[PDB]
This record gives sequence, C-alpha cells and structure tokens, in this order.
Amino acid sequence: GKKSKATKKRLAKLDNQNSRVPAWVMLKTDRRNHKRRHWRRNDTDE
Amino acid sequence: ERVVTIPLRDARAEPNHKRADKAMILIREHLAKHFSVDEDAVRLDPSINEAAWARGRANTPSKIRVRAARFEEEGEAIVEAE
Amino acid sequence: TDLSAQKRLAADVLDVGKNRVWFNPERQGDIADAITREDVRELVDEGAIQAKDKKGNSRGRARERQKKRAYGHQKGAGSRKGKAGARQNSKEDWESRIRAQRTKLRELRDEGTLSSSQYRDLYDKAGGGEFDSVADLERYIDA
Amino acid sequence: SWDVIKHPHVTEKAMNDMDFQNKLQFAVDDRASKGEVADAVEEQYDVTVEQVNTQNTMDGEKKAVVRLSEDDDAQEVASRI
Amino acid sequence: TGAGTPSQGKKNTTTHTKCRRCGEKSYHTKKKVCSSCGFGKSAKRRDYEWQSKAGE
RNA sequence: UAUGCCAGCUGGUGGAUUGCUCGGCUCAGGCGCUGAUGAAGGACGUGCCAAGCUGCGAUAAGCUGUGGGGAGC
RNA sequence: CGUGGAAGUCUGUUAGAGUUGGUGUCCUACAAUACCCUCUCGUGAUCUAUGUGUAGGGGUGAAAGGCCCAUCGAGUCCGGCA
RNA sequence: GUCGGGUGAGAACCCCGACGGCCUAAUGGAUAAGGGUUCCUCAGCACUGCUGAUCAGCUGAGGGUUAGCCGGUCCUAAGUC
RNA sequence: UAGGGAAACGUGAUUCAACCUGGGGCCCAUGAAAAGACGAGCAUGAUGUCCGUACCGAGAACCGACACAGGUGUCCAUGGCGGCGAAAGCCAAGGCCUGUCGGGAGCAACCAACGUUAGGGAAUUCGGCAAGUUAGUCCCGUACCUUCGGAAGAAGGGAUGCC
RNA sequence: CUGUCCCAACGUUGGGCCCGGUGAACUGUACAUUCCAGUGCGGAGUCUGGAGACACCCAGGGGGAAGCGAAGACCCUAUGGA
Ligand SMILES: [Cl-]
Ligand SMILES: [Cl-]
Ligand SMILES: [Mg+2]
Ligand SMILES: [Mg+2]
Ligand SMILES: [Mg+2]
Ligand SMILES: [Mg+2]
Ligand SMILES: [Mg+2]
Ligand SMILES: [Mg+2]
Ligand SMILES: [Mg+2]
Ligand SMILES: [Mg+2]
Ligand SMILES: [Mg+2]
Ligand SMILES: [Mg+2]
Ligand SMILES: [Mg+2]
Ligand SMILES: [Mg+2]
Ligand code: NA
Ligand code: NA
Ligand code: NA
Ligand code: NA
Ligand code: NA
Ligand code: NA
Ligand code: NA
Ligand code: NA
Ligand code: NA
Ligand code: NA
Ligand code: NA
Ligand code: NA
Ligand SMILES: [Sr+2]
Ligand SMILES: [Sr+2]
Ligand SMILES: [Sr+2]
Ligand SMILES: [Sr+2]
Ligand SMILES: [Sr+2]
Ligand SMILES: [Sr+2]
Ligand SMILES: [Sr+2]
Ligand SMILES: [Sr+2]
Ligand SMILES: [Sr+2]
Ligand SMILES: [Sr+2]
Ligand SMILES: [Sr+2]
Ligand SMILES: [Sr+2]
Ligand SMILES: [Sr+2]
Ligand SMILES: [Sr+2]
Ligand SMILES: [Sr+2]
Ligand SMILES: [Sr+2]
Ligand SMILES: [Sr+2]
Ligand SMILES: [Sr+2]
Ligand SMILES: [Sr+2]
Ligand SMILES: [Sr+2]
Ligand SMILES: [Sr+2]
Ligand SMILES: [Sr+2]
Ligand SMILES: [Sr+2]
Ligand SMILES: [Sr+2]
Ligand SMILES: [Sr+2]
Repeated sequence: GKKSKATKKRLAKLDNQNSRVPAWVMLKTDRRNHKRRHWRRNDTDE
Repeated sequence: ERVVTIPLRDARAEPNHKRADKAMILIREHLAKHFSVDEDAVRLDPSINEAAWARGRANTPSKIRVRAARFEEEGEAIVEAE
Repeated sequence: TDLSAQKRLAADVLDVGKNRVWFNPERQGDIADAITREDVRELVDEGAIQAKDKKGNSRGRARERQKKRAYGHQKGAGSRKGKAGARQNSKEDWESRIRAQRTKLRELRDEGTLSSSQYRDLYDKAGGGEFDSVADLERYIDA
Repeated sequence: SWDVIKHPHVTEKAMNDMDFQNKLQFAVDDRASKGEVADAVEEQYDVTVEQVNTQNTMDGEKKAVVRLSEDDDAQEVASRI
Repeated sequence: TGAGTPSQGKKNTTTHTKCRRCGEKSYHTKKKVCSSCGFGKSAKRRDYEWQSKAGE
C-alpha cells in the first residue's frame, strides 16, 4: 500500500503515542499507558 | 585405555528413521558402564558421530570399534573411532 | 556469542549465499567483535571468513548416454514413453523433407539438368507428396 | 509565520555525510521546498549550497540533506553552532 | 467454499477511512461519503433522533 | 492408622461488610443565541526531560494593558 | 495418398477451476465448513485480479427460495419499545 | 536431527564447525493489496512465544526511507461527483 | 589504457524465451478512449519543484478473536538428469532444520495411517462400500449399432533391457 | 482382480504407557461400595426386604446414572407469528 503525506503524519503520531510514561512522572505522582497499541494485536485507523 | 566393540543392535527397538540418534545414546551408555563413569562425563569425538551417521539416519552399523581413554580427578572418558 | 548478524554481512561482502559462508571455529571471538563491513572484509583477507564452493551436477553420465543415443542405441520400444508424433513432429518433418526436395530441384534447374517444364512437373508432384526423400526424387528423375 | 530550519539533525549517519561527503543534515518544516531549504542555509550560515535532498521522516518532520561547495567545510560549520 | 473463515481471506479492500470533517474512520473512500457525519453527502451534520431514546 | 469426614485455630485467597465521598440523581432560582471579521467540531502541533488529560496555536500550559492580589511561583 | 489444423473435441493433479465417494481423519477442531485419498473440468456458455454498477418487499438469481460481509420464505443497525 | 565447541548464574532447542536431512511454481527471487515501524543497533526477560531461552516479530531506548529520467503526478475507461 | 575479476579475462556451433517482422483462418461475437509523440535542425547555459521510497508480503508481519494445516493477485514457465511434458522421481542455485516441547519402555491392550498374507475368490454388503486389477510405447487386429461424426485405446494378440 | 468374507496373523510409522516442563474444558441439589426382588406418578445407587461389601490407586472397553449436549423440529394447544 502507498501512503500519503497526511497518512504518514498520523502513523508517525501513533508511533510516538506508543512510547512509555517517563520514569519521572512515576516519582512526581508517587505512583500505566492505557493507549498501548501493537502492530499485530491491535488495529489503527484507515 | 582400551579398544572396545560396541554392539548397536538395540537401536532396532527404536523406529527405523531414528536409528542413528539411539546408536549415539547406546555408545555413551556402554562406555559409561564399562569404564565406570557417568554418562555426562563421556566425550565422543566427532569421528564416532560420522561413523554412525555414515549411511544416513536409518542404516547404522551393527557394531563399532572404539578407542577410549580414562583419566582425571572427577573421572571422565574421551572416546574416538579407529 | 551470536554470529548470525555477521553471517548476513559476510554473505553480501562475498556475494555468496548465507548457507555457503564459513566461519573459523577458533576465531569466533574475533568475528564477534566484527561490527562493520570493513571488519568483515579484513577477516575475509585474514582467511577467517571464507566462501564454500558451489555444486554443479555431473553431466558425465549424461554425456555417455548422449553418445549412445547419437549412435542409435538405448532408444528401443522399452525406452519410449511419449507417443510417436510427440517424439518427432509430423508437420516439422514434412517441412524438413519438402524444403530439401525443393532445394534439390532449384539447384538442378540452375545447373541446366532440368528445364522449366520438367521442373514444374516435379515441383507440383513434390507438393503433392509423391516423393518420400530426396533420394526417392532422384530415383524418379533417372528414368 | 513558520521558520524553514527547525534544528540540525545530528546522528551517526549525519556525521558520516559531514566528514566524508561535505553534507549537513537538517530537520526542516514540512511545507518547505528544496529551493527554500537551500536559501535559508545560505543565509543562516553564509555558505554555498549545491544540492538538497528531502525526505519526510516517520516523525512527522522533513529531513533535508544539504551538500555544500568545495570552498566550504561542513565540519567547520557544524562546530561553531 | 465456506462463507465463514475461507471467505475472510479476500478482505484486503480499503473502504472506511479517517474523515477530513469529523475525524471518525467512516469516510468511504469509494463512495466519497462519510457514514458518521454525512460529509460528502450533506452540508449539514448527520444527526438522527433515533440515536437516543424517544424521551431523551 | 493411610486416602479421608465434621468443627475450630494460625496463615492465605477473595473483597463482602462497616465507616468515608472529589461522582451521580432530582428539584428550584437566574441566564440564554453562535457563524463568511470563517462558527461549533475535528486534525496536527506546542513543555528542558513529556506518553495521557487540561491549556494553548509557529508569539503554541502561553504575549500586552487596566484593576485585584501578594511572596511566592 | 499427402497437405491443412477445425473443435462449447479427447487424455492430462501444466497453471488454474470444481467437489463424486470414503458416509475415512477431525468433530471442547489446525478450522464457527479443516485434512488426506479418490473423482470432474481444464480454448471456453472457460478461469482470474483490480476498478465499477444494481439495495431491502428492493437487488441479483442457467431457479436451489440460491445469494446480498459466519445474518435471508424478506440483510444489518438504532429507534418505535418497558 | 547428532557430536564437538562458543557465550552465559542458567543452554535439547541462542551462536560456530562437522556430519545427517528438508524445500524445486516453492519452503527460492521480485512485488500488489493489506499491515504500520513489525526494519537496524544496543540493553533486557516482568509480559508475549504450545516446553526452555542467554533468542525473538516480545520490553525499553536510540537510529534508519535521499530520485529531472522508478512509481504518483498528466490522460482518458466502465462509471462517479 | 570505464567497470569488474585471484586468474584466464575464449572461439565456433545447434536449439533458440524475450524482442522484431510476415502469411493464413474464424465471427448471427467485429475486438477502448484520450492526453501525448512524430511530422519539424543544431550549440551553449539554466531550470527540473511537490508526494511515495524502511520492513513483511505469509504453515509468525495481510483477512480469519491466535505466531490459525484456512483464505489471499502478479512476474521469474528456459537451472541439470529424466520424459511427450511447466508430469514423477533425483539434484543444483537459493532457503531451511520454526509445518517449533522434550526424555524413556522390542515400545503390551486399543486407535490412526499402511505393508505382506496360504488355500478359496464377493461366500462379505442394501450395494464390490473399501481395496485391488489394468496401465507408458510400437506392431497386428477390432464387433453390435450409427445422426456416418462416432462406436474405438472396443475386445483380443505380440513386442519392450544392456552391449 | 482382490483380506469384503471364510478367519484371522505378523510387520511398519504416529499415538497410546512411564518421566521433565506447560496446562485447559465439559460437568457438579445433596448423599453415594453396590446387587437381586419388591414398592412408588406404572422405567429406584438413596424407599421396603434380603444378599453382598476392608480402604486407596493404575490401565481398559463403555452395561447403568431413563449419562452429557439443545426450554422437542414430531403431535396438540394459543381468539401466537410469518
Ligand atoms: Cl512505487
Ligand atoms: Cl508465410
Ligand atoms: Mg519507536
Ligand atoms: Mg498433423
Ligand atoms: Mg522525495
Ligand atoms: Mg467485480
Ligand atoms: Mg420447494
Ligand atoms: Mg540481542
Ligand atoms: Mg507457527
Ligand atoms: Mg489369500
Ligand atoms: Mg470403489
Ligand atoms: Mg417444548
Ligand atoms: Mg408441522
Ligand atoms: Mg398469519
Ligand atoms: Na494490525
Ligand atoms: Na525534532
Ligand atoms: Na487418593
Ligand atoms: Na445563560
Ligand atoms: Na505529556
Ligand atoms: Na483432407
Ligand atoms: Na474432496
Ligand atoms: Na426487507
Ligand atoms: Na524450540
Ligand atoms: Na530439461
Ligand atoms: Na490387510
Ligand atoms: Na458406561
Ligand atoms: Sr491480526
Ligand atoms: Sr525515531
Ligand atoms: Sr477480492
Ligand atoms: Sr451526494
Ligand atoms: Sr437531523
Ligand atoms: Sr454420502
Ligand atoms: Sr487430525
Ligand atoms: Sr464437520
Ligand atoms: Sr481410504
Ligand atoms: Sr480433461
Ligand atoms: Sr475443451
Ligand atoms: Sr426496543
Ligand atoms: Sr519476496
Ligand atoms: Sr528468568
Ligand atoms: Sr529481526
Ligand atoms: Sr525495498
Ligand atoms: Sr498459503
Ligand atoms: Sr479448503
Ligand atoms: Sr542447496
Ligand atoms: Sr518453541
Ligand atoms: Sr516378503
Ligand atoms: Sr455379490
Ligand atoms: Sr495388450
Ligand atoms: Sr436398604
Ligand atoms: Sr477410556
């Protein structure tokens, strides 16, 4: 499949949203990424 | 150290297409009994492996001449074909 | 030590398949430190990384058989598997036969042996399939 | 309004292009053309750009590979900034 | 051929995509119409009274 | 007496119960239009380190003025 | 006699399409229609990818009430509705 | 698959060699759709993996896709708006 | 006196996919369109932006809730022996040991797939279901019936290796 | 023509059995070592009378639990539906 520029920006964003909650937020809140999406297990849009 | 003749006729009990694998077990079992050591301690030089797998996995020779040496503190045996 | 990454690089460096590249068992640690392609090329020069020779099927037993068949042997009724017209195409055999017969008659006209009246009579008979071979054509011309 | 050059792209592959091919890599704005990237580099750094190669990265940004002339040295330009 | 599992293998067509107007994955790229907001069909947004209970 | 039955004791498992309420539900009073000066909504951005929410819009958790406020942020 | 090479033509696990029997295997499956062997068609009313059209008392149907996204003697969703 | 060896706290299944096999319209090569980072490197084993794992399509962090002449882009098709 | 190769760094031939160019035949079937190019020269210089580009493409990267024995289009149809063959079987190039749990018991009963069974030979069974028999090629030879096409590979008989 | 049969045998490969590791589901009112008779809503492990019965575990083929699976499609009924 051939992706467009906008489709690429969205996929790019979804990949960034897939990073873990930083180590410092755990210490600041004194103690979970609920939007964890896998390439196989989960499904994106379009 | 001595030269022994290992009979591999008990490899017929195991299915035909897997005779070579059982032949290798039988060699390790024989040398451990006759040299009074553990099966983990017996080391078979690749020459024995190639001798038993010569005609494939199914046609293993009924006998095999083998030269084995015995030494060390815990006790072990290095073995090869001749 | 995991040398599978290097096996991929060596196979591209030597331009040989992954299954044909050999690594020295005594030099595993030196190959484990081989990060780049320049590191691999250096180990190829050192002889540590080598490419095995590719197999080629021996045509010797086929050649002996080709000699026998060219001499007319081993083509008996017990060796034929295909039908007759499958072994030799009839349309192609007629093309071979009639072209040869028309080339003979063309030469005999230029030679002066046959006149444009005798030639026409034979060409039309050849196109009607009156002659089996070129020898059978000559056997008709000579009386 | 949007600026053309966002920040320099400094990675291992970016340094190889700088040391051997005299190329400076930049993370630019995705609406910028090859010509607009060329002009902005010649103005912000005082160099002469020969060729620009753009790629839309899987980061949502546009990566531009900018080749300088022989008069300019990429290693010297990246060291001052 | 079964209408079940073996007919699922042919399903590689893209129809419903992210909509320019509402953002839902309902823009039918073959019909050029959105099944959620009505983009491509109407200037007005697709809303219906049956999307909620009669007295609500 | 093994396998084992019934009740209990100590410890688990589980999360009922009791207590608690940053949420709801309902009633009442007030108030009440926005948009081509491009709304509402959505997308993507925006933080030193930033995934979610909130905010904000390339001037991007914010800029200016007046008033309040006050030693903190 | 040769030439020619016709054909909803024949043999064919060529690719490909189909699915007769085993009422085999499976039947908390590998699988909400699968596995194996056997069997049928295979230059044509052939097979096939992609694009495109026809919509629910309506389509589509070489007709079996077949098919219209595991849903059909009237699809699915939500509403009427407690 | 087997015998040796490598790394490792730990090795039947991670890596090397040898021997022994399997695939030939595919189990090889290039691709469409579709997927969407699954690609590469490093570090890992709590999750995932029909057992184990030092391995991995898994976890985390970095990195990676460069075109006048390959596609899109342009043209018109059934047809659609 | 590019590139590539450790080296040599060939020459002729046959059969010839691709590609080129012709002749014939068929249709109650007649086998796109448009942009564009040609027509219509040469120098020199400049410009040539924008979007895609990773990887999988499958018995683990797609659809089927799964690392699913299912499903899923295209090009490689000219690798060798074999043979009519893009058939079988075997083997290169390439790929793989991941159709991913192992160890042990001459390893019983029982089951799935399967081999061989004397004499008899369908007695089995609703029924030869299952299995088996036959088989490729050449030669000889071939009935009833027929819409004269066919029946037909009728049937039946012989042959078949190697040197 | 032949293991379809007379009439069954031996063998082969994968299971099956033992060990390490992984690890479900169906089902469950209770009690429950049953058997022969009887009785009972006339088809009882549980009632009555007798008989038998030391507990536990392994493998088996499935006699019984009118076994498990599905609020019977048959039939009738409903001022039911299509
Ligand atoms: Cl492309
Ligand atoms: Cl011609
Ligand atoms: Mg990432
Ligand atoms: Mg002919
Ligand atoms: Mg580009
Ligand atoms: Mg279609
Ligand atoms: Mg009917
Ligand atoms: Mg690693
Ligand atoms: Mg798998
Ligand atoms: Mg007999
Ligand atoms: Mg039969
Ligand atoms: Mg009922
Ligand atoms: Mg009825
Ligand atoms: Mg009615
Ligand atoms: Na997905
Ligand atoms: Na950045
Ligand atoms: Na017990
Ligand atoms: Na108000
Ligand atoms: Na954040
Ligand atoms: Na004729
Ligand atoms: Na079938
Ligand atoms: Na309807
Ligand atoms: Na494994
Ligand atoms: Na050949
Ligand atoms: Na039998
Ligand atoms: Na029973
Ligand atoms: Sr999936
Ligand atoms: Sr990145
Ligand atoms: Sr399809
Ligand atoms: Sr419309
Ligand atoms: Sr409305
Ligand atoms: Sr049947
Ligand atoms: Sr099975
Ligand atoms: Sr079934
Ligand atoms: Sr069968
Ligand atoms: Sr046929
Ligand atoms: Sr035909
Ligand atoms: Sr309702
Ligand atoms: Sr490929
Ligand atoms: Sr561990
Ligand atoms: Sr990988
Ligand atoms: Sr590629
Ligand atoms: Sr497949
Ligand atoms: Sr199938
Ligand atoms: Sr090979
Ligand atoms: Sr595994
Ligand atoms: Sr025999
Ligand atoms: Sr009979
Ligand atoms: Sr005969
Ligand atoms: Sr009693
Ligand atoms: Sr049983």
